[PDB]
Amino acid sequence: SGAIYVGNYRVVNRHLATHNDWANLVWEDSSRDLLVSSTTAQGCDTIARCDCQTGVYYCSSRRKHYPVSFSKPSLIFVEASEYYPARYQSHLMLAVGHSEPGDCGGILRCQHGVVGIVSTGGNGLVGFADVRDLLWLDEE
Ligand SMILES: CNC(=O)c1cnc(C)s1
Ligand SMILES: [Zn+2]
Repeated sequence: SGAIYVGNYRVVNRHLATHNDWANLVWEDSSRDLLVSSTTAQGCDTIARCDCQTGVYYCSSRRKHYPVSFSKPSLIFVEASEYYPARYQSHLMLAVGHSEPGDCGGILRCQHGVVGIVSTGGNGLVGFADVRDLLWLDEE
């Protein structure tokens, strides 16, 4: 589990979105495994705007932050997990690292701020849904 809290927005894995998230929907994309909802209090995270390929991600299934190199966002075939089938997912970044289903929501961060959240994994590759293209998260 986990979210990004940027201004009055809440960024979560679409598959982990709550009823309240869907009842306060700003934007959602199944292909990206992303859903954004409204908040009342302002959030403490800042979004990276950058093409960084190095950063650090939180891995709840290890209680550890790991430094990783990661691929630029792209359309990758993801095998089946507990929450999705063997399908394709867009705006995905992969690193070599440990990931389990409950690690989804863990932040990936670079020197510029939050890059993305754990979304996919399999055979020692953790996948992150990118948010750095969501400029609209910075305004209104
Ligand atoms: C977010 N990571 C995962 O849910 C997975 C890692 N390995 C799998 C077979 S599913
Ligand atoms: Zn960066």
